[PDB]
Amino acid sequence: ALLNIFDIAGSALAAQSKRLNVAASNLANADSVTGPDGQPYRAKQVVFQVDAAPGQATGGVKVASV
Amino acid sequence: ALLNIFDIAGSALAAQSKRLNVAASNLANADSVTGPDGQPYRAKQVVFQVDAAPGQATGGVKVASVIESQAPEKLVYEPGNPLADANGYVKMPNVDVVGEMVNTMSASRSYQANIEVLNTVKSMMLKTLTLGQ
Amino acid sequence: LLNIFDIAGSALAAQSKRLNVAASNLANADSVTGPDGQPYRAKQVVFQVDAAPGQATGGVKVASVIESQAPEKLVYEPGNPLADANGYVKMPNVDVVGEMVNTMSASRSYQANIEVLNTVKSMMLKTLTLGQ
Amino acid sequence: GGVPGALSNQPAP
Amino acid sequence: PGGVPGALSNQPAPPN
Amino acid sequence: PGGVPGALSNQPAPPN
Amino acid sequence: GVPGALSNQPAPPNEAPIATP
Amino acid sequence: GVPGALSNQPAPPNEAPIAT
Amino acid sequence: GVPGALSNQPAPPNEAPIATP
Amino acid sequence: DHAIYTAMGAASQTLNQQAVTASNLANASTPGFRAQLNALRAVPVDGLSL
Amino acid sequence: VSFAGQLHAALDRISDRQAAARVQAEKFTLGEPGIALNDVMADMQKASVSMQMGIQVRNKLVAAYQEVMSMQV
Amino acid sequence: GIALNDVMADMQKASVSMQMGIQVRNKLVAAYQEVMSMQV
Amino acid sequence: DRLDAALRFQQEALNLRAQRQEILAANIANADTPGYQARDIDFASELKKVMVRGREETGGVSSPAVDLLYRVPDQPSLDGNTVDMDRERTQFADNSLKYQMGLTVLGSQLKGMMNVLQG
Amino acid sequence: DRLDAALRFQQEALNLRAQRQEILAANIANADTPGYQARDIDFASELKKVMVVDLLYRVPDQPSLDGNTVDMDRERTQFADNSLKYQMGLTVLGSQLKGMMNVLQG
Repeated sequence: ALLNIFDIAGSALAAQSKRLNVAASNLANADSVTGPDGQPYRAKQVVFQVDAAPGQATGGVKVASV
Repeated sequence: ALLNIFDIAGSALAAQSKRLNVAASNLANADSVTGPDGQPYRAKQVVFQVDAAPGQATGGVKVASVIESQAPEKLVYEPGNPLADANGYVKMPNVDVVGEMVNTMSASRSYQANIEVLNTVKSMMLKTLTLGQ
Repeated sequence: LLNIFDIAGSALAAQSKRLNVAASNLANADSVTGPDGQPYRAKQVVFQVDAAPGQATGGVKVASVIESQAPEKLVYEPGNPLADANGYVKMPNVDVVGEMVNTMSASRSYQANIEVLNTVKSMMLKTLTLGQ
Repeated sequence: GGVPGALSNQPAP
Repeated sequence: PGGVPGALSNQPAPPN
Repeated sequence: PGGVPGALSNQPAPPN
Repeated sequence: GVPGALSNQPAPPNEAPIATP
Repeated sequence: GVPGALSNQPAPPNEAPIAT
Repeated sequence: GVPGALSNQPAPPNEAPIATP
Repeated sequence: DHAIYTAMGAASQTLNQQAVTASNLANASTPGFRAQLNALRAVPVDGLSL
Repeated sequence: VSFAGQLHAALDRISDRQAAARVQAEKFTLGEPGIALNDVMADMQKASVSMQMGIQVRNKLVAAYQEVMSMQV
Repeated sequence: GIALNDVMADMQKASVSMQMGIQVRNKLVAAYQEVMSMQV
Repeated sequence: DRLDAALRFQQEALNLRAQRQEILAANIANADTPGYQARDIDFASELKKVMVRGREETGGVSSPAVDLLYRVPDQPSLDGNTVDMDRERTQFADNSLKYQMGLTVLGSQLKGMMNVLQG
Repeated sequence: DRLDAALRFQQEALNLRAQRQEILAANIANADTPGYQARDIDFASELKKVMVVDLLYRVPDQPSLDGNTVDMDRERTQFADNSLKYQMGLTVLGSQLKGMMNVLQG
């Protein structure tokens, strides 16, 4: 589908957007006492992995889970 | 022998595209912490060689192999992250952002120069085909 | 090879050399030592007319690269190994504003020469179709 | 070969 | 003998 | 002939 | 599966309740 | 040699050491 | 000597002395 | 075309110097600490012509 | 083996080159991995040059045939 | 292999030589027919 | 023989122009390769050499029998290549125009001959 | 006609690129509509189908509160890529037509 450079850079943009979203959600919930139910909010982290890819030498960034 | 310019400039274009791709891959993973195998991402770089078989005077350029960049891995003190060291030294890639941006710009400029070479060569081939007519 | 082409190429080379000298000077505004331990003395190119067989008009050639003779700046750091008996370390005499302006003017001259060369090449291309 | 070009289609499809 | 193009071969290398 | 181009020449200097 | 893929099914509605139902 | 001229002998490998 | 014209004689060398003499 | 690499080297080494300075400042409360000095050395490239 | 055979061989070679370039272009447009835009564009360039060469050869050959058929007998 | 520079140059020569042969033969044939169209 | 000899100078000059442009394109392609000395040929001397003695090849991997000389570098570089881009692009444009000039001269001569063989 | 068979593939690719471009721009325009699903087409499968359209929902990346699944970065990259591929298809089709023309000119 995408050209290789397009895919790599777009994946980078999406990963940075996810990291920024996690940071913003953490900064919003800095003073929260209870969450949806009654359990405290836990700070979220985003883990960057390199898309293995067939090439391996060239690959973008994916986010496995928060 | 203007046809060999096609091969020379095409090889140069492919090599510069590969170099730009490798530089962009390094740049996009500057903040990565983990690989598919759990190893930290190692900054990679292409190797340029003269695409000349034994006995060939001058050729284009070819990518011999992709090699891990020689630089100390960036140590970060975060002994709370699930990935860590014995002393909590998270290893992050050794990507030098300024170097990668300059590499991307240089690859783009060399690519465009090779495109100009190809364009003017094709124009000359058409002329030549209009030699006597 | 072709005269105007020779002129424009020589001038492009000269302006590129001046730009490189200015960039190297700007990089070394704060440098304190070199490999031998001597201070970095700012470089400046010398332009000379390349009209050896072309009477008084021709291209421009860079005769030499010379260390500027402006006095070296002195900083009082008596603990520095490079400090002399008086405790003064010599720092380069690079003028930042001058180097920035040199870079800008060299860039403009480079672009002007490129435009000149393009116009001349187009004129010969049209000359190649004389009488037809 | 081992490295796909920047202007190639997603090696990862 | 070629080598690594760009940043690595244009930064001042270690002596040995 | 010619001298240093740019900053050094287009700056006032002591007479000599 | 991967974020940004193509599927033949619309995503479920994005509800965020304030209290547990 | 004049820069831009042609010579039959190659230029020597150049190096930029940090410490003499 | 109209500016922008052509004259047989070369232009005199300009000088910028910082003090008076 | 190669002045870009000179400027890039200058910018990268400025980043390195800033990293050294930030590491020094982070240890303003470290007991018995010795600050790391920083200096930009100039390396002249030795080719044949200029 | 013969002149007609050589001309047929040249036409087949030119058509095969053009078809190869077209097939690679369609494969790239398809989204299949491994096909680079650089190679597609260069191969299209080469195919265009080969087509122009064939056109020039045909033009001359026709001109020479017309010249011969004008010969007085 | 052989480049367009050589291919085109030899192609043009051959065309030139063939045209020269055609013209010379036409002159010879015209002279012969003028001689034979005589009246004795 | 006569026609071959009359058109031989410009044809050989045009072939040498093609080979020189191949060399210049190789220099432009290797402009970012570390440790590549720029190569170029002396057009006039090699042209006279090819006229007195016919064209020859090293093998036939094949290459011409031209002398690949080294260009004098302008300013030093840490990677170790002497490909200065201004020089490369000026020589490329000059060689381009001179090749077009050779094409024009050869085409004019060939028409100047078809005009005669035209009755 | 044989002329159609030669130019069928590039014409269909160009039309499919234009349709997908319209779909992506519709996704961009309706970014702020709450409850709008980002739709797209699988270019290769539809190109097979036309040579021998159905809209597929985009997999959401981040959960918004208003139900909008349109992501700016992903569709901006896809939009730029589709523009580039449309230009490439125009170039290829024009080259084929120009070759067919210079074959005839004389």
